Amino acid sequence: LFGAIAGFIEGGWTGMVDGWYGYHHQNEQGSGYAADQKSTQNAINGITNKVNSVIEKMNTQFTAVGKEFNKLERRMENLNKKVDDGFIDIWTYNAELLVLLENERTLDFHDSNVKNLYEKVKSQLKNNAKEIGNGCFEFYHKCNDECMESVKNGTYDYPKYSEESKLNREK
Amino acid sequence: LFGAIAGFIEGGWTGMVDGWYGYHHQNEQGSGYAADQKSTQNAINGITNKVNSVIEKMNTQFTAVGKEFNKLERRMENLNKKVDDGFIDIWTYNAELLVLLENERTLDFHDSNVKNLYEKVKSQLKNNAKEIGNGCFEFYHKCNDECMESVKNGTYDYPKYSEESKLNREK
Amino acid sequence: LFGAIAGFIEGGWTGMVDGWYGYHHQNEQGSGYAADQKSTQNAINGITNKVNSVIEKMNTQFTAVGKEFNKLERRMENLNKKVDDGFIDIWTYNAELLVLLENERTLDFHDSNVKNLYEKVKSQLKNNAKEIGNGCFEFYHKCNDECMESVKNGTYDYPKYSEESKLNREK
Amino acid sequence: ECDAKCQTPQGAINSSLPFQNVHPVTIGECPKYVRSAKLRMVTGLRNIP
Amino acid sequence: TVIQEPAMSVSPGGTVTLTCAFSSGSVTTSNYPGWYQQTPGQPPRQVIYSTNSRPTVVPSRFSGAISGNKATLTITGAQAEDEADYFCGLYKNSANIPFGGGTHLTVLGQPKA
Amino acid sequence: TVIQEPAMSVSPGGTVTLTCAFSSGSVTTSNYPGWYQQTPGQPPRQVIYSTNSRPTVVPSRFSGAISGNKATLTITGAQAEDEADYFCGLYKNSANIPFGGGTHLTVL
Amino acid sequence: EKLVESGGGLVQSGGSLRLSCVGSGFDLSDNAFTWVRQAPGKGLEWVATISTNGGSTYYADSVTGRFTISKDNSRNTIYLQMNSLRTEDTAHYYCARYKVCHRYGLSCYYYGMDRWGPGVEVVVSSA
Amino acid sequence: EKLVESGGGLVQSGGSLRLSCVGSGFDLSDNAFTWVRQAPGKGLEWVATISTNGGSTYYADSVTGRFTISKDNSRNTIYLQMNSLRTEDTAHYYCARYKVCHRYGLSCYYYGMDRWGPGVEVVVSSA
Amino acid sequence: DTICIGYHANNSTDTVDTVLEKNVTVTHSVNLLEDSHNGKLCLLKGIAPLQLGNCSVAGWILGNPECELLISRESWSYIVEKPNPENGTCYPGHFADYEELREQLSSVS
Repeated sequence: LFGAIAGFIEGGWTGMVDGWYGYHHQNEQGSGYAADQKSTQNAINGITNKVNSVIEKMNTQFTAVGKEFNKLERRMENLNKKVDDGFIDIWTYNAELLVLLENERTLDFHDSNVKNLYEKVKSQLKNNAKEIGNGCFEFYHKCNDECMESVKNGTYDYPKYSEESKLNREK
Repeated sequence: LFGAIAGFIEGGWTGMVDGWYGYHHQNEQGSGYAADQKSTQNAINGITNKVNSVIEKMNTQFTAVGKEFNKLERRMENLNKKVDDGFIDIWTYNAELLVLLENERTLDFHDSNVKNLYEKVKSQLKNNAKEIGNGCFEFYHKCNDECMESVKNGTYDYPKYSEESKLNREK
Repeated sequence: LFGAIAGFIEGGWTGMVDGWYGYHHQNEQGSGYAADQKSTQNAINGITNKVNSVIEKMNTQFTAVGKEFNKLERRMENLNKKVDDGFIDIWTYNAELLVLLENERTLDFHDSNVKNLYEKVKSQLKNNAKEIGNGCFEFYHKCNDECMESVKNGTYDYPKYSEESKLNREK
Repeated sequence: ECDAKCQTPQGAINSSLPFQNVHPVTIGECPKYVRSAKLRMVTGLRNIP
Repeated sequence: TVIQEPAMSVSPGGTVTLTCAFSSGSVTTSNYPGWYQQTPGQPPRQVIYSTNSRPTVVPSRFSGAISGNKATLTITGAQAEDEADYFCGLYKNSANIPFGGGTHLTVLGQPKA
Repeated sequence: TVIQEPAMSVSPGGTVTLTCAFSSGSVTTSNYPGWYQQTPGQPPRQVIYSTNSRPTVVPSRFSGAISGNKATLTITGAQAEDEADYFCGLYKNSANIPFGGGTHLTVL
Repeated sequence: EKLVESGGGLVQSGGSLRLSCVGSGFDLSDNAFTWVRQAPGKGLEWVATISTNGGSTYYADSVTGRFTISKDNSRNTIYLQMNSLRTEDTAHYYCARYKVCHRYGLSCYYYGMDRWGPGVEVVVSSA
Repeated sequence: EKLVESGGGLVQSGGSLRLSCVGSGFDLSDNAFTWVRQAPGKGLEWVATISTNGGSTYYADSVTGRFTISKDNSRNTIYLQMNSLRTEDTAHYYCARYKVCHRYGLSCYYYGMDRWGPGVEVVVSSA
Repeated sequence: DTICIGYHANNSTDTVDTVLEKNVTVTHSVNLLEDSHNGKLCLLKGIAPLQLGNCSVAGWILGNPECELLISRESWSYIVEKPNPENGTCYPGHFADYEELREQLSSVS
């Protein structure tokens, strides 16, 4: 548990439906959502691989569970069920205990995906932006659509806004 | 592993007995311990659920392990003993490895809880306090019992102590 | 996923072959690698324990898989086949999923180690060094081999260099 | 005139899924029987609207 | 980026193939290679979606597949109404679908000059 | 730190044991004890590597063990050419192998 | 199910236009849309895209900050407001509708565009 | 397989020396080497070590910043450059080779030094 | 000017169980368990089963007089019977190794 989901970001966004993780920017030009496509695609690939690993790693053979025994062979019968029930027990203890664990793991995975996304932009904005809580930032300068597009892309160009940000922050 | 337990917080506290994670505060009024009830209760709930998931997912049926065979059916005895030995081997391996993995998961859970507590208080105090190690924060102003009670509760009121802190930080 | 490996540290070092996690220092005296022996040794011990737990926990008993049945006992050839196929399926599924999950656990363990090393050096240097990206630091003062050796060892002695760092930082 | 991989005394289980709870007695390549009522694996994340 | 061929030709009733490849990689089924037909003065039409899936309306002369890390559109028995520009749209982890330059298929109906 | 015995003596043909221990800990197989022999004017020779492993060239009189949380080197039938200084090098998590003070075996 | 495009023409450099596309035969509340352009002597280039509910919006790196794609569900219309047009904006503009894909509860952009529009020729100049 | 050392002698305080070790019978490209000194009346002390490739270098806390150990694979030589020598640097210096071990793809130092050299005597007298 | 990072929420009411918490509402889920069937008998390995109707294996293999509507079959994957067949052995008696014969006749190439 990394403290990003149900942590410093209390709730999710219903309006951002085309991804799992995203940004919400607010400018003079306007406000808007933008899902992060790369992280969402990587997470989708991971979840798909996990589901396929759970599903397609059980290859069985043609068997016919079920045998007929008369009165004169009860031990025989009592052995057969001891096999059958036994197998069921194992599977019923594995599958039920399997899903649970991966469920937890999945709920950790998404959390990490959010947390890293919060860290990456932090390392990009530095002192040029101030954390206002709720897991997001307020800029010390004027960011147009180009600035926020660059922040989302991964190339903020910190030095260019450094001096105005310094002038506005030292207040 | 998150680096809190046996990390930047090297040792535990024996005086804090009513919780797993807590605070130690020092004022002019006096020093004291205070366990974080919410996080400790959440951890207790999670651990109880994990133990219950391990224990109560094993639902077996009425069985009688043990058969009697004469010397004229040795194949029968051998098949029965093969079934018994295979079940014993599967269960021994699965149980031992499962306990081994869950112990690591639980320790990582506690470490994550402690690191999230530290991160919460760090984000709350911001530059009004300086980090000194051992998971400790030295305030730049005078925090009475009200101040640290607010820090523990979750409502620090950063602006109210802001300017004074600056006067003591640019010294 | 802790975001260090393939995260803010994009690639590995081919020239650092005597450890898993290390440092690269560049001074006026010269540049060089130095693996962190303590963290590497702890990780090696953990991995060895993991491998031994997987391997040295299969305690099997002397068995002879295989029985001979004539044409008048087909139900028992079928039951023996059922037992064998069930055990094979269980072991195949369990082994495959087990290795699949521990591989993820091991990768996360190495990522956690790298991230913790970076956090330790970051918290040690405080504001005497600038995060220049690529997951590493540039000093605000002149560090000879003693300074870098102290950083690697774990005793940086920040207030010795704080004043010159402030002089060179507030430029 | 179907083409199934597993048959139960009530009908065929057309399953690529690994587990089933229809009937313990089966014929063919069939999912393993479990005494479980719900085995759902989460693909998305927590819902906090 | 996506690379196609500038122009190709086919005689009526003849089978032709159009290729679509990345400039610096391979094209797999996860790229979902779509094929769009554009006639002048009319909207482009999705001839192929996914690797091989074809809409009902589209004639069955058009089939597609991934061959040699390259998406391919095959037209078996090219009629006279298949003289258009064919564009290949690939998927790269975003809503930004990169398009090919375009391939002008000329169904020959006159002697070459 | 590694502590050995400043000096010990043995008569020819007699078995002797040299000990090596940590100042504030226990010696285990994870410390990979090593025993080196240094005669004056000649390079030191690794008599024993790991707890008990021995090079082929080394005479068979030398044997190594861990007993009582201490590394031990046993010479069975000490000859006159085993009059050298014996050093114990242990492994402590790093490339800085700590060495003992040295034991001067004086064959009488 | 047809899309009709309109609102383009000859505009001076530095001006503005508002291209509009009207869809007949379906509802816009559950489909994602895109605007694509073909420059003269060049291949098809992605310009902008809007999600199913209109919340998410993505722009090409060359037209960011100057183009705004919006959706009016009441009128069943998709608008591309183009501002500060430069000479490189001369093209033929198509409005396309993304095929419906649903991956793990999320709307897709995998399969491409199923319904395109006839197109509108937008030309700018400084003569 | 023998290591021969040279380059030592009487040096004034605050001076410098370049000790050299030449190994005959093997290639240094796949071996990790070390320099270890014995002081008069004291035990052996690790001074420096260099890894198999040469990238990794470790020095003792007492000689850090003044000693530099380097490798020359073409000449099969190991160089210890000692600078700012003091009276505490008088010792018999040995060059040794780590026994080859490989733990999980890494080059370890678990087994200790397998080959040694005769050593060179270095004396630093102020007057 | 603010940029905020968040995640996705929807109207889904699906719940999953977790090792630490029970009844966790999630945006999407996949079922690893099948609870439904076709409700009809269908071919296995492309070979149809041998339907016996009102007969049993004993009655069909002995040639009960009222078991003639059965069509000739050269190969069957498995056998289908009614829980309590009525037209079996018309003449009362004991059928030796009946279960063995049933197991042998389950599938024939």
